[PDB]
Amino acid sequence: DRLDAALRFQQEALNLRAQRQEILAANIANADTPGYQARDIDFASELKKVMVRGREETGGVSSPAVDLLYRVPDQPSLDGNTVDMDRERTQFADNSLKYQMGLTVLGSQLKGMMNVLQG
Amino acid sequence: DRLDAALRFQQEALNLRAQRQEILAANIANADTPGYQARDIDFASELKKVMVVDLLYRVPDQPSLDGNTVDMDRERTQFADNSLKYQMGLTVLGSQLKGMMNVLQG
Amino acid sequence: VTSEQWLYWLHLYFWPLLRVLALISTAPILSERAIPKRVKLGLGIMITLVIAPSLPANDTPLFSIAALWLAMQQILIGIALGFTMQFAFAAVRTAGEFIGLQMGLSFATFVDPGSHLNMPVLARIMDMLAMLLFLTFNGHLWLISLLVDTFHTLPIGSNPVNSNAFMALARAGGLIFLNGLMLALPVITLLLTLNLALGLLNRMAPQLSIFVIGFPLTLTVGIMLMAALMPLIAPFCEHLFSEIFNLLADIVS
Amino acid sequence: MTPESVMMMGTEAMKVALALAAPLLLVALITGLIISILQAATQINEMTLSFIPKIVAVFIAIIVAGPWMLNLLLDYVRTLFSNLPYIIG
Amino acid sequence: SWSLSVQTLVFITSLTFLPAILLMMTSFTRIIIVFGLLRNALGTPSAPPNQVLLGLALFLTFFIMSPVIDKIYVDAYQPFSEQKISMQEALDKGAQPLRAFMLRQTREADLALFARLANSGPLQGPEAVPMRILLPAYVTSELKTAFQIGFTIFIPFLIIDLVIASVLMALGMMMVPPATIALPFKLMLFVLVDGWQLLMGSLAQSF
Amino acid sequence: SWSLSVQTLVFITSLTFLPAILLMMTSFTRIIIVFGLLRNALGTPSAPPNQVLLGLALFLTFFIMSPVIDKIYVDAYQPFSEQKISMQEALDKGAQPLRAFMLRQTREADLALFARLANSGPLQGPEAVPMRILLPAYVTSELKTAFQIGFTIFIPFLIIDLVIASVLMALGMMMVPPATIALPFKLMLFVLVDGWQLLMGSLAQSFYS
Amino acid sequence: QSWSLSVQTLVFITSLTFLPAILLMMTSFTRIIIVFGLLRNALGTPSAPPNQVLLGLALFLTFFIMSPVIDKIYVDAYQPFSEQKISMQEALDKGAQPLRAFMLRQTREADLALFARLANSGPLQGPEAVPMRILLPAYVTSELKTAFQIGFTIFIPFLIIDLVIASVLMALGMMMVPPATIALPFKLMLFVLVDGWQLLMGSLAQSFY
Amino acid sequence: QSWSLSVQTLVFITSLTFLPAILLMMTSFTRIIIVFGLLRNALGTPSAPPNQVLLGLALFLTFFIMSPVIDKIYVDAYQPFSEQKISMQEALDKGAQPLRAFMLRQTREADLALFARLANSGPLQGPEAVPMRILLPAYVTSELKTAFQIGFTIFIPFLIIDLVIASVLMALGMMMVPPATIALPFKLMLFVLVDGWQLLMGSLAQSF
Amino acid sequence: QSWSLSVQTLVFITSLTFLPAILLMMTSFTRIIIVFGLLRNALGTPSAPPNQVLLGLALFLTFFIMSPVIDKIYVDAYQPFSEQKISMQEALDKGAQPLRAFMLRQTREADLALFARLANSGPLQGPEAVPMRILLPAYVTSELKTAFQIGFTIFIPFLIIDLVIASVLMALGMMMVPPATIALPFKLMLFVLVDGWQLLMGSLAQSF
Amino acid sequence: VSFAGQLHAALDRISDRQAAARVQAEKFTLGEPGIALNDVMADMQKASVSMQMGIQVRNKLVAAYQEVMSMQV
Amino acid sequence: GIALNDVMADMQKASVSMQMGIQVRNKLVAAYQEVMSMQV
Amino acid sequence: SFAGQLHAALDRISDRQAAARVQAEKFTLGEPGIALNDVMADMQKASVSMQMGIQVRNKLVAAYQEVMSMQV
Amino acid sequence: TVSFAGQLHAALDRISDRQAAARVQAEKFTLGEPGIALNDVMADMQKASVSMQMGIQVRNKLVAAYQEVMSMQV
Amino acid sequence: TVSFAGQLHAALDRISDRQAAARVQAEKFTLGEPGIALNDVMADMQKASVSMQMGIQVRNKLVAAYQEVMSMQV
Amino acid sequence: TVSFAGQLHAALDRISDRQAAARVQAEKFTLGEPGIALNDVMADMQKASVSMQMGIQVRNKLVAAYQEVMSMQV
Repeated sequence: DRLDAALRFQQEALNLRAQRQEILAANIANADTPGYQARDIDFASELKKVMVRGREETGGVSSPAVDLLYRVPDQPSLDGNTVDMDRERTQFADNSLKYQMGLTVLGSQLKGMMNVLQG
Repeated sequence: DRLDAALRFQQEALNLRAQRQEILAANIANADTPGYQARDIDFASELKKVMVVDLLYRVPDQPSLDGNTVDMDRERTQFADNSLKYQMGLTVLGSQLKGMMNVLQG
Repeated sequence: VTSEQWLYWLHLYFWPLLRVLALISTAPILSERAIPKRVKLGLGIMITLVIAPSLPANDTPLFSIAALWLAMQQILIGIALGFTMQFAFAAVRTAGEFIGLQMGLSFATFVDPGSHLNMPVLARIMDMLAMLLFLTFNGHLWLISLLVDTFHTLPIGSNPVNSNAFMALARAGGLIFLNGLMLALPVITLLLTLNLALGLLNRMAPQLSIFVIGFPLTLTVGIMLMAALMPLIAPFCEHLFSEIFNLLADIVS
Repeated sequence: MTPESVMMMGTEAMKVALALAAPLLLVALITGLIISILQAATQINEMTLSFIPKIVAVFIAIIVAGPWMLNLLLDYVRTLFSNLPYIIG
Repeated sequence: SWSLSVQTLVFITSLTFLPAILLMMTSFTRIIIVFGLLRNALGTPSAPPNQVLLGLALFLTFFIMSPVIDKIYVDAYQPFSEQKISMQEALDKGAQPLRAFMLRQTREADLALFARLANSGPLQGPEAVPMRILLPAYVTSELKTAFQIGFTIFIPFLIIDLVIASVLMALGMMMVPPATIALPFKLMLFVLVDGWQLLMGSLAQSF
Repeated sequence: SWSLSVQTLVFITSLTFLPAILLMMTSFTRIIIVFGLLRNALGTPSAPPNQVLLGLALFLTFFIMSPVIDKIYVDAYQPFSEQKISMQEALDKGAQPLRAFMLRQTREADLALFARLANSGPLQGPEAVPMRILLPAYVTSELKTAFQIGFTIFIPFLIIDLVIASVLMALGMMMVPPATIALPFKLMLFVLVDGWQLLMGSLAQSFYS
Repeated sequence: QSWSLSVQTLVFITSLTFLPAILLMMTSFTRIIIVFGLLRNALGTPSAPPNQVLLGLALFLTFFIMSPVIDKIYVDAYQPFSEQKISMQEALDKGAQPLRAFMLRQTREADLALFARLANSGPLQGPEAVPMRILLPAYVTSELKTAFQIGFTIFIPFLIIDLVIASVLMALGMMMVPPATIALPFKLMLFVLVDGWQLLMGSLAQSFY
Repeated sequence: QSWSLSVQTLVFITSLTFLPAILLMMTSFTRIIIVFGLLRNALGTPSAPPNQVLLGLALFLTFFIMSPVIDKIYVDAYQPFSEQKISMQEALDKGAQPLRAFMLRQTREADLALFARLANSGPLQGPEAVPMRILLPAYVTSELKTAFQIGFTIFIPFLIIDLVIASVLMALGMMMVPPATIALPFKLMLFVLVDGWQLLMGSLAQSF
Repeated sequence: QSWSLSVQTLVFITSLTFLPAILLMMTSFTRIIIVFGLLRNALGTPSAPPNQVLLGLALFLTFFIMSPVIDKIYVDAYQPFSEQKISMQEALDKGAQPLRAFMLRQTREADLALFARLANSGPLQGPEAVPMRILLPAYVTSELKTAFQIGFTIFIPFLIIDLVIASVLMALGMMMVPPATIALPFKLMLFVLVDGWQLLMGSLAQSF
Repeated sequence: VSFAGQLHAALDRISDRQAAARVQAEKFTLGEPGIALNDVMADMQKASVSMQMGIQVRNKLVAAYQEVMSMQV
Repeated sequence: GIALNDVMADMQKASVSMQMGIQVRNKLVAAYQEVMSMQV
Repeated sequence: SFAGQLHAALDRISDRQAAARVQAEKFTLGEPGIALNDVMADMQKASVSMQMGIQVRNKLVAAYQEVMSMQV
Repeated sequence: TVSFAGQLHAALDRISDRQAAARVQAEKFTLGEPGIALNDVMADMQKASVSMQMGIQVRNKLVAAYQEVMSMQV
Repeated sequence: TVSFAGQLHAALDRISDRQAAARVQAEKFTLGEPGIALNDVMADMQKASVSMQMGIQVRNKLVAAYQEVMSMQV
Repeated sequence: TVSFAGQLHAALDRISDRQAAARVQAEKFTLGEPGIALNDVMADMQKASVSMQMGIQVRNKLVAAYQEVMSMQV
């Protein structure tokens, strides 16, 4: 209980990082599909929501209970998709580094605990 | 050895790709020899034979006057394809060896 | 897929392992230092592997004071079982040491109590004879079976506990003495008579007796007496084991 | 294996111990009794002169009967170790 | 509330001092010394094994601490779950029954000596005695109590030994050692009166 | 069959449990306990520097388990090495001779107890006993046999001390320690009656009987 | 001039290993436990209070005795260390002085002179200039001698009791009665009625002053 | 035919793990250490010389006793192997010979016969047919028996002193004294006036 | 010829590993430790001075006794090495000489002869050329013999005290009064009055 | 059904995935129609990830077993 | 299905909890053996 | 006294850990003014302090066990 | 009649002949002898490396098991 | 009269001096001092690390020797 | 006449000569002395490292074995 609660914030943040990267990869894959609005999630609000109330799924075809918001387009396009590649690749790299940061923090905490349980 | 049986297929494919690469480059080099026939091997049949070489003449497309049947475009495409497949075989064999290694490392 | 929920398996395999290993480290013959530690650990692990899947798994986290209370409960149960079993061998050792002390085997204790000079060799003889008898009567299998059975009576989950029950185990401390006398009452009595006889010899011409004629005679008489008395311990051995076992069954619940 | 066998081997063991210890103890007892009755006859009483001949007598006892004890005990141990794998349970 | 890893470190560190807690804080020393003296009384220093005496003292200690354990459970074990009180404050609240017990079992002279050994002048009240002054005083009081109980146990066995020796001397025997004769009579007296159960009852009454 | 990477992984992992196989499935356990008990008996708790006893026990176990190892090699290791039997079947084929040795020596009472503790159905013949029942039954039988052997071993070395103490007490030397006198005599006995050849042969017969 | 943080941490953790050595050879502990080791012999019960009880009681008594020295070390040396006004080298130099004075006041001059002569040291102007290599073993020697003096003096009343009881037993013709078992309860009486433990600890604490 | 250098390095560095086992089971270390432990037990004090001193002294004695065998191995195996004149396996086979002779010279016949019986050996023939896996346990058993034979007769003079002192003390009348307490200084006196250490080393060396 | 720096530090750490063996078998630690143990046994107090106290006392006494040898090693061997004047090999060779001389001063010629004859060493002219492998075991044996001599001699006054108290008790008829209980306080008094600790340490130092 | 059964199932699944990827790669190298290089490369990637997962599980499991066998009894 | 993120996190916890249980039991067993190795 | 100093040291170490954890938590939410290098440096400093505490505990426990194992 | 020493010798031989075969193939390819291909040289070298890693890991496991068995007390 | 405490103090002072010199040079280089080069800073830091590691290892060996000697039974 | 200390000294000296030779070769190459090739310099440096690591492993095994032999209870 105590150990589960202490490691729950970073674990949930890392899971939300994984889901956000899945969404960003879906946006990158559909970058040339005509009529596809780019989707993204508000990381902070959804992270607080998942902590107060546990993770939930729409079904389980299954998917998370996250709110898929639409990204504001930069410039218009005749085909009708709002996937701007610069934004997609910047968010992808930023999410990558933040996921690596979460892995580093969680691994440091778990070693910081094995060190104690080490006699 | 069991280690040979796992890596036999990729090693034989890599060696066959190298041999066919040499044959295609020989076809390119002898493009100007009058009376030279363009030779090639059937990769799949020879791979069966080695896993379980004979040179086959290429069917000419255009009739030249000096008897040379080497076509530039066909063999250039085949040469590029063989280079790509040699790289793919190297990648697959390296991945298998690296997996066998990380199984042991510890 | 590829779940392999680890916490469920850990909580299912941990507490039965704690109780089995707590019994192992204290139960006679299974707790003797001659066994390598890894053999004992493996026996506990295998017994838990056999038993645990049938039991209802607990879900209390290992990182809680409830886990500490559970561990204390398992340790208490195991050590109580092992010690209640050990009481019988304590009684046999007491009877043997007293027969040996009436032999005059270690006279230095009467003059220097606890002076690093004591050899209860008869106590050791009858202790190892009692261990052999316990091995013959398959008492250890019973111990393992009762360790398993105390679950149905007292499940892993934290349950409330009683009091005078502990006294019972402590009051079992009387048996070691009581039954001990029951093993020494015949032979010592005749030895007593022999000593009385020696007294009659000392009522004659003063000195010139005892410490010169009494010791060898009483030593030989004790030797042959209790050599003849050896066949007697086995019914008393079974009586002791039955007493310990049904006291355990009555009080553990 | 049977408890009868266990008690039989224990009894035989301790009778072997009795046979090993009986000559020395009996010799010491006889020497002590003889010295005591001589003291009573002569009206002499010191608790130390009975301790002197006892040591000499008991030490001579090993001279005379020592080989017999050593041969008996070795035979007992040899037979016990040889019959060990047939009384296993 | 401080860090979980620090809590784990402190908990495992405090687990090491468990023999110290058993000996210095509980009554285990008293029962163990009483058992040792009683064994010395009967004339047989190896009749019950040291292991058995230690385990019997452990069971007696567990029973006689059961009220204090219950008070700890009420004041510390339960509210730590409901989180009305927790952490070091709850630890101190749970340790409070141990003080009360150790104040009950400690003499005033030992506490006075250990206070004047620490220059603690303004120690006026009796429920605010620090642990540093309370612990060794409690141990010394336990030693004195155990020695007194051991002497009380010694009295009847000494009487029996003296009586046996006197009858041997009066009957004319001057060489027979009285210990050999008196040992079985000591045992038959100990068993017949059922010495063990009354001894444990008195120890429980002795608090 | 498994991929070669999986086979190598399984082989390397299974190489870890060798001490467990030696201790819980082999003759080593009742080949040691006897040595420890005998060392406790002679009064020299160090004497044969352990390592010496461990090496002797290892050689004895190797000499004793030879037919079982031979049967495993001829039935399981040889077909597996010749690519006739898969890796996941060589283990099953080789676990049978070891299981049979584990039975030839495992008592009944233990088998009945551990058949009852698992809530398993009736076992009309020994061919229905799984390894989950035979393992701890064999372990308990080996422990009991080792302790029986050691406890009948202990008797003469205590007999000698008894007679030594009695002889010392006959002459009134009540303040002479008997252990110091008895230790050279116990060593003399263990020298005379081929202390080790008889014990070695008795243990080896105790396995093959 | 200050040491680096890594070197300071290394030195601190290395010096943490010498805690039992410092406690035995520099504090009061050596005089206390030794006396206890003799007191349990005087009472006739080698078992006595358990070993751990006596060790912990000695530890608490030692802490109470060295409370002034510990306070002086905390004030003069460690407080500037925590408040950053001193280095580790200067703290080590300054904090030892009160402990050196405490060791010197209980050090016999003869032992100190012996260890000087044995180290071939030059003329020491005054107590303040005595090296620690000379003060440590001399303090340990004087500590042992003082502990033996206290123990022998303690051995007196129990000897009185044993002699009186033996004389009473022999004057009545009860020659065959071992007086140790009879006199043990009276030794316990003497230790109980006079409050032996509290008196002894008070005497030890006053002796160190 | 020769092994590759990588294989040679692997085998060489793996074989160093059996160095304590070789020293204990195969050399003279076992007998000397057992005799030394028995002598402390016989001195009346169980730990007078620390285990470290006895272990180092036994190591030096073992080296001095085995120096001729080491020289023979160096001449036969180490030197021609290091000069790259023989292979590793053949060097090991050649170097096993003097050690085999040393082990045989101190091996009881009954031990070898028993361990050949347990190893199914049938027509053995020349003393030069005993395999290493049969010779080694027989050598260990013979060494244990010989060490016990030496120890139980090392015990004799101290038992003589103990019995003489106890008999004199009790016959004189003082039967309440502990004889061992008075006897220990006399055991030390006997050990130092005989030159017990020097003579014991001489006897242990001559035993081979 | 000078070892490279990495080899030098490898040698230094490997030599630091062997420190307890050097302390026990090359210095005066062993003799002092044996005498202290025998003295503790002689007073009838088997555990009065804790082992750590006696070990620390023996270590300090050994340091004081070996201070001249350490000073000679520093001045002659270590100081030039620390100033890069000489290499590690020659520094070690120069540092061996004072320690050997000290060990030769405290060895017995008979033990040296025994170990020389056992090791089949050729005739050695004078004490100048004696190998360390020969000198070390001989020095250890001589130290053991000397320590036993000192302990046996020390055992005498306590034996006198025990005998006189036992005789005084026996002449009074007190047949069942053990003399150890009366002798222990008087042993403590005797050792205190003669200033036993400092006198014995001074005697041990003077014998070196 | 049991822990050993679950481990055997995991090993069989991982080996089956690796063999499927290898067989598809050999089929592509053979020249048979319909097999795309994209699928071959992605399946090899997935097989490598699964192998690494199995290796990590084995490493931990061995570490836990070593920890338990160090437990004092 | 369950992803590596959850599998690895629960795997690590379980390892941590098992190590904690082992260490606490070792402390308890050491304390018990120290108590029983006493001398009364 | 000594227990007070130990309590103060433990409190300082736990305050280190709590500050590092809170800073990392705030940075995870995207709060401005907290930089990654500061977070990593604080995490490493907290780890170093905790390791120092563990080592001190180990030395103290070993010293206590060695002291309590003496033969009076 | 199985032999563990014989089995270890056979395994060490297998590794050593694999390494020697790869080395000789590299020898001939460096010397310029026709018929030897560079990819075959590299593949054989990597196979020898894998075999030696096999041997090293088995050595580690065997040494650890032996040390843990021999560190036990009877 | 050579004392071991003096030698240990000298070694600790040398390690501390090397570490302090490396730290000071790195601090000066960070502050933009002209006459200091990066390669020298890194090499000095590595040398200080090597010296401190040597000190740690010597301390470990000394502590092991002391704990072995003080664990005797005299 | 075989002395193990002599063989240890010989091996240690041989390692030292290899290291010194590699160091001097690198020294000379840096000073631009004609006749020295970079590939041979690196090869000899790696051989020196291999020899030193072999010495380290041998020392580790010997020290471990000595500590296991020297800690037995006699």
